[PDB]
Amino acid sequence: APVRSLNCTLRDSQQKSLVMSGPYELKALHLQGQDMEQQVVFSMSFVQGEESNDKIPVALGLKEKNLYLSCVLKDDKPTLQLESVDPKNYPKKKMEKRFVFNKIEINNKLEFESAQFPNWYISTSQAENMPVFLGGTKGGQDITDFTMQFVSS
Repeated sequence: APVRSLNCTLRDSQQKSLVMSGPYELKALHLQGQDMEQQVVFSMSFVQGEESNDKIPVALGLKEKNLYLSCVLKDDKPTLQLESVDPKNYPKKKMEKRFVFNKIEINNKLEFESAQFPNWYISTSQAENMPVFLGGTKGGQDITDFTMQFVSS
């Protein structure tokens, strides 16, 4: 593993956290109180790719399980979904676009663009209790920005 993983949680610009409501499904909602234990933890991994000044290609893989987020088409329409990869070959310094997310920085906020489908980032619904998905709507009404936070052990 000539790479470097990084434990970290993800919160939207509204302060809501992401929770694994199902096996291959995540939900963004107001999490607080002891129910806080329902917070997920992704392990980012700085991989190789088009390195720029703000674009930092990485890979989000659940720390607990080997499920890596991936952007796949669902009827000619891009979408976000979890896919179990190889616990032996991953994490690796090289990753397919599906698992590569260009972490961009804009106004102290983060933006993950699907290395596979540019212009499509990870967005959430301001609505309460709503599955996370891939959307092609910069700002506007959908929340595409995010906020990562390093965690310790």
